Amino acid sequence: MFTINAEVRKEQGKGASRRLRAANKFPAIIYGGKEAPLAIELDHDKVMNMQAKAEFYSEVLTIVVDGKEIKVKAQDVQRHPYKPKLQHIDFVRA
Amino acid sequence: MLQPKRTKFRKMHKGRNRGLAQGTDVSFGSFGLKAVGRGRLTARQIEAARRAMTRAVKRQGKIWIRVFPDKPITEKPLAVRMGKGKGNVEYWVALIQPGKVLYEMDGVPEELAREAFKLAAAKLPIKTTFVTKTVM
Amino acid sequence: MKVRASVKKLCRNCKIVKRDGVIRVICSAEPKHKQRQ
Amino acid sequence: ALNLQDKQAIVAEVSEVAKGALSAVVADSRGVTVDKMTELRKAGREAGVYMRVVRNTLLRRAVEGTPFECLKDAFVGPTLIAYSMEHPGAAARLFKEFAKANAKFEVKAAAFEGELIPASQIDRLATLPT
RNA sequence: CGAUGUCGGCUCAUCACAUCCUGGGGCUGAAGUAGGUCCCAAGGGUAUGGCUGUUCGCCAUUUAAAGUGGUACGCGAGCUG
RNA sequence: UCCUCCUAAAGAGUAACGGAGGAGCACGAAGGUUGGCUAAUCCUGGUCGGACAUCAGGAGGUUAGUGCAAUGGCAUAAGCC
RNA sequence: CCGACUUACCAACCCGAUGCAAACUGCGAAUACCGGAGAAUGUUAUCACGGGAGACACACGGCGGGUGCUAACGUCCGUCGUGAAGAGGGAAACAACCCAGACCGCCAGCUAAGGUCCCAAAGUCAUGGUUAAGUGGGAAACGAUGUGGGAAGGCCCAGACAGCCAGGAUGUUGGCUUAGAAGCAGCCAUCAUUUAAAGAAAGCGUAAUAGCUCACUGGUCGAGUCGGCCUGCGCGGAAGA
Ligand SMILES: [Mg+2]
Ligand SMILES: [Mg+2]
Ligand SMILES: [Mg+2]
Ligand SMILES: [Mg+2]
Ligand SMILES: [Mg+2]
Ligand SMILES: [Mg+2]
Ligand SMILES: [Mg+2]
Ligand SMILES: [Mg+2]
Ligand SMILES: [Mg+2]
Ligand SMILES: [Mg+2]
Ligand SMILES: [Mg+2]
Ligand SMILES: [Mg+2]
Ligand SMILES: [Mg+2]
Ligand SMILES: [Mg+2]
Ligand SMILES: [Mg+2]
Ligand SMILES: [Mg+2]
Ligand SMILES: [Mg+2]
Ligand SMILES: [Mg+2]
Ligand SMILES: [Mg+2]
Ligand SMILES: [Mg+2]
Ligand SMILES: [Mg+2]
Ligand SMILES: [Mg+2]
Ligand SMILES: [Mg+2]
Ligand SMILES: [Mg+2]
Ligand SMILES: [Mg+2]
Ligand SMILES: [Mg+2]
Ligand SMILES: [Mg+2]
Ligand SMILES: [Mg+2]
Ligand SMILES: [Mg+2]
Ligand SMILES: [Mg+2]
Ligand SMILES: [Mg+2]
Ligand SMILES: [Mg+2]
Ligand SMILES: [Mg+2]
Ligand SMILES: [Mg+2]
Ligand SMILES: [Mg+2]
Ligand SMILES: [Mg+2]
Ligand SMILES: [Mg+2]
Ligand SMILES: [Mg+2]
Ligand SMILES: [Mg+2]
Ligand SMILES: [Mg+2]
Ligand SMILES: [Mg+2]
Ligand SMILES: [Mg+2]
Ligand SMILES: [Zn+2]
Repeated sequence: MFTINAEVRKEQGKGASRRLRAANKFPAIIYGGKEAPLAIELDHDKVMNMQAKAEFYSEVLTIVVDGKEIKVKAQDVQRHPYKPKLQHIDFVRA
Repeated sequence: MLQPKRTKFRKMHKGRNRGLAQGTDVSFGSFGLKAVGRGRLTARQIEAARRAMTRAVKRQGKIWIRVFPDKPITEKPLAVRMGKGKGNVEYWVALIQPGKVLYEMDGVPEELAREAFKLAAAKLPIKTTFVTKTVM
Repeated sequence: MKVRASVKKLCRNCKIVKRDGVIRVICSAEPKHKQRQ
Repeated sequence: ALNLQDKQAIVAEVSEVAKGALSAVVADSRGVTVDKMTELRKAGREAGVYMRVVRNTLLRRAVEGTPFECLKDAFVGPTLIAYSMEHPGAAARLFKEFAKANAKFEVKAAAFEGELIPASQIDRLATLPT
């Protein structure tokens, strides 16, 4: 099972996202079901070395936020135009 | 030499080349060549690159050209003054922005596709890179 | 000794070296492959 | 290839000691394929392919299969060495063929020190069940 | 533009190297002489005549070689028209 | 000389020997009012009749039409009797 | 007549996916513009009339564009700033670039741009790394075991990686073009022993093999090793009077 550790976005916006991307991180959103959407921060290298597997977009993901387990699945992703990097990932709670 | 068969108007303005691209991900074949720089591609550079990659792969497999020259670049004659109207259309140019994929290829080994696209990059003016298709 | 800008390896017996800040290419079995930047 | 294959060939060598017997040394520092068709054609003269010269005397390879079978052969480990197990005919003539073959144009043969049946040493022996 | 005088030619030169020769070297499909290509190197030298007002260019005959260009397409308070 | 779009940077306006087109008319009905109606195209079937005249249906929904060049509008129709 | 077919070709409508448009919008900002109310501030800074002019040759820089070569200290439009009509400090010199708007005098002090080794006034200031090219102190496509890093990956103390040694295997004059293609020329076919392995050879070498080799394959050997990636800074390319 692909396990990831995440943070919580205290500040949003273009500036916050660019700071996260320059600090070897990137924002992501988790939504679905009936609960409130959650804005998380993820490490860049630890997810770039994981998404290269085809199982990453088919299997389940176990995300750890505030010391609890959340079962999500990859739903959408935005990639850098001309670089092998990531900018945002949308997960569905499932 | 790619060229539209008809157009509403013969001469267009210059405009700009600001912003990123839309066709970033490979959607037709398996491997692709993606621009990193920003410039212009004529109807001759693309033809030369296509011929080079065709010779590299020995006409095997299938290739796709996702760009097309639709901007009628014009040039005035030599030794003429300024004004007196607009020049005559000479060649066609496709605007290229970073992230745009120029060529795609399928049914070819990756180790041969890399050199087939390197040959095309060596003739194209802008800098490019080799990419592969990915699952969403 | 062909002097150009792009220097690389042509055969398997070529060794790229740097002497006095200048890049040189020498092959142990083909004098034609001797290149200089 | 990794652990699975090294260990595989080794354990395969161990199974050949479970039903093996007399053995001998051989070290062709300058061998020829021509001699391949002498001792191994001799293998064909005995029965078949089963006989393994398995020249792989790395102290952590062939000697690695030693602690489970015939630990006295551990001292045979050093230098180039190829163990020669048997199966048909207990104490067969495969042993003497190394000594005779070495004198039969083969440069060298690990000084024909032999292996283990009486737990002994370099000894030319015609004293085999014939 | 209440004037910076203009093409060519004669005399007079000077600087540069992407060098014509001389100098040194690498490769050669360089057996040798004679060659082809490339690198360094400006110290020196780098033609006389017929045609044309001509630079350029054609031809004759030499030369180790008969260089490329800049100097207000060098130089008329130096000459020529 | 006058009219339509872009350049004209989401109020108006805004130039070039800029890029694309038009006008120097017409109508006593092509005006007003009242009353009524909605096509272009395609498919199927039918005599001359053919890809396309006329006639029946069906799909389609302004992709037609505006007296004229273009733009903005027109179903309560500004379109058609 | 009617046609039965496939076929080195092209392709309408529709459907699925990918793009482009100043004269294309089923979408649609930020700015800007009109009007109203409200607190604060601005020497009424607003408007109307009358007297008097001057001017209608602008340039540069930023942003938004057309024509040019997405050339010009080039030309044509919108906005702002400066010069014109603005002195002073800075960019070595410099009308338009940055800071900043000179009532006058003072041998008083505080700052901005910009700087603190000398010319020339101020840190040879402290901690932390980078550079070895005078990069700094002119430039590209492209090329390179230049180094300073980050994240991974392969192989690896049953021995990796180099070296250091043995062998790299029966035909096969190959199915062949046969001049000869012998393991290395175009078809091919690519078995099969022996194996510890080895393509019925990857190359030089050839008439072609041999040969010399390459994967290999054993033996030796005693800790890493190999290649991609993401980058900081640096080198070549780099020729003028
Ligand atoms: Mg911002
Ligand atoms: Mg624009
Ligand atoms: Mg030297
Ligand atoms: Mg004058
Ligand atoms: Mg005067
Ligand atoms: Mg005069
Ligand atoms: Mg030189
Ligand atoms: Mg000198
Ligand atoms: Mg001297
Ligand atoms: Mg005469
Ligand atoms: Mg002159
Ligand atoms: Mg004169
Ligand atoms: Mg004078
Ligand atoms: Mg005269
Ligand atoms: Mg407007
Ligand atoms: Mg406006
Ligand atoms: Mg009417
Ligand atoms: Mg009515
Ligand atoms: Mg009909
Ligand atoms: Mg109309
Ligand atoms: Mg009416
Ligand atoms: Mg538009
Ligand atoms: Mg207001
Ligand atoms: Mg005027
Ligand atoms: Mg004026
Ligand atoms: Mg003006
Ligand atoms: Mg101007
Ligand atoms: Mg501009
Ligand atoms: Mg300009
Ligand atoms: Mg200036
Ligand atoms: Mg002017
Ligand atoms: Mg004035
Ligand atoms: Mg000033
Ligand atoms: Mg002012
Ligand atoms: Mg000043
Ligand atoms: Mg300056
Ligand atoms: Mg000064
Ligand atoms: Mg002070
Ligand atoms: Mg300061
Ligand atoms: Mg001082
Ligand atoms: Mg110090
Ligand atoms: Mg450089
Ligand atoms: Zn070589």
